[PDB]
Amino acid sequence: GAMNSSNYAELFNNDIKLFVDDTNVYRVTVHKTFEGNVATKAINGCIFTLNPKTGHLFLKIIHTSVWAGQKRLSQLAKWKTAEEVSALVRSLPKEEQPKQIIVTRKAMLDPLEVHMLDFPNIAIRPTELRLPFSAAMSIDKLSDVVMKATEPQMVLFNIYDDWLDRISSYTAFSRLTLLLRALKTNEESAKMILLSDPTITIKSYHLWPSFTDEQWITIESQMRDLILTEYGRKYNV
Amino acid sequence: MNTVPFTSAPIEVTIGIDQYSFNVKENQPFHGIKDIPIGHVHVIHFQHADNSSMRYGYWFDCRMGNFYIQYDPKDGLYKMMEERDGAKFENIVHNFKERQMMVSYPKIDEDDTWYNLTEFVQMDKIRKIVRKDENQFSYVDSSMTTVQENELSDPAHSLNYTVINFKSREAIRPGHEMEDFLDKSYYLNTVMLQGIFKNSSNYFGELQFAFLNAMFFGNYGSSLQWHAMIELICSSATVPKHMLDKLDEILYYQIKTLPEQYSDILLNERVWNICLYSSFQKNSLHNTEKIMENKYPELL
Ligand SMILES: Cc1ccc(OC[C@H](O)CN)c(C)c1
Repeated sequence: GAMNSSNYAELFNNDIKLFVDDTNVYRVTVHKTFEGNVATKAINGCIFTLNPKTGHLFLKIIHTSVWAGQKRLSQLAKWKTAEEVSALVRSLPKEEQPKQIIVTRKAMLDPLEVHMLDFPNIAIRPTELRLPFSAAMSIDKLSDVVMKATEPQMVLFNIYDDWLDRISSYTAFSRLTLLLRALKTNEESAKMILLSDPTITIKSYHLWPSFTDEQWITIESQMRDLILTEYGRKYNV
Repeated sequence: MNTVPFTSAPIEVTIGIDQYSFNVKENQPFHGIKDIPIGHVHVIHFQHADNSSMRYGYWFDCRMGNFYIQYDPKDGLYKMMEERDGAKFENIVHNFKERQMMVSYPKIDEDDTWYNLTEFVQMDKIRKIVRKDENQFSYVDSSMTTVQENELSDPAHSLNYTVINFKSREAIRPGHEMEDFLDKSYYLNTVMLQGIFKNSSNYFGELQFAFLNAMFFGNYGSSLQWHAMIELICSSATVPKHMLDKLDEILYYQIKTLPEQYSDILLNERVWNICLYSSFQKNSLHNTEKIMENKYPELL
């Protein structure tokens, strides 16, 4: 069924699974026409496909050329996402194919189900959780590679960096979702927190700074404070 | 004008014949229905007074045999049987009419309701959906499940309707995923009409038969099947123009005939609101849309 708080540890068991987020597939800049109407111009997007156990990220970059001459782009975006996910599964060796795919928005269920008819033993699941994956484009290196792309392109990342050398997947996912929830609620401040100390750097082969265990505690605390605050500033509490 | 005689009526029962019903008392002197119109299939059906559980009945065509009803006190139901001896049958029927022990099929002149509900229903096709080849008539009841149902348990007592599944490979061409899911014309016109049913009349006949089994027996799998076949047409952008106009007529009479007090269970809100207000064919069902609004504006 649906993934929720009750069955949250299934994510870190040994059955391969992927989250699919489509929030950033179709992106625009609504603007004004010389005639005073409004027109959109698309920019490059991405599918966020993530193995929550291993941190492997399959970042499919959606180039603006995909949309040319197409109608009803918000609906196409969902079928284009489902086509790309099924192509990814097909490209993987059988022993690497997921046993479940969890979509972060329920409107992806039918598109993905239809594109995956050839894989009847892969379960397509919604979730009740409000995961903050839309904020993946606030990670500078991911945003950079999407915006520089001149053609369709798949880029592979580990979104946990080397954290799994020291912490479990469960803890790694919790750090990721906290970091992403903070960037989604107040990107400016979240980035100020992560980069304030010029002595903490991001390795060329990583996405996040090189924090000690103690420094990660301090960072996580600061991210929590920001999320509650903005919850205050947003709700006046 | 043909006749279905009854040996007797030992238990109290509501008897139905097409869209009509009447009550017979326990051991009332009752020996059948005469003046049944030739040229149509018919259905004669039963609901016991003592146990409204199980509506059941028999589809038949009087041109294919002499049929009569006889209660079975072992199996506990009114059974249809064929009489092979022609002069035995005429003589039995003739005696029962002389004694005026038979009720008359009240075919009011002006009325074409039955014709319009069974226009495309053939006995030959009924008997492929309901497999029991030693008989010329077909038994159906409330509880019989469909082939598609048994996939999701006795195959002999099943309803072999054509399986329709909008999220299946039969329905969805590789590389046309989105196209074929949002516009089902491929599945309707190529897979089903050209491939399986061969023509629209056979398609309409199964649609009509599914609805009648849903209405008369409360057969849930038949209602599923009726709705599926409507949705496949309403969700195809390309349908032959003659099929669209006929469909409006077909549905109109089904909605007209439905008991008002049964609409809560026999009509699927989603299918009808999609067909009437959102689908490709939302503008091609004027008569059906009019009667659904005068009569069931609540569901909508
Ligand atoms: C063959 C047949 C059809 C209808 C009949 O009367 C229906 C009447 O309204 C009582 N409900 C009878 C008695 C026979």
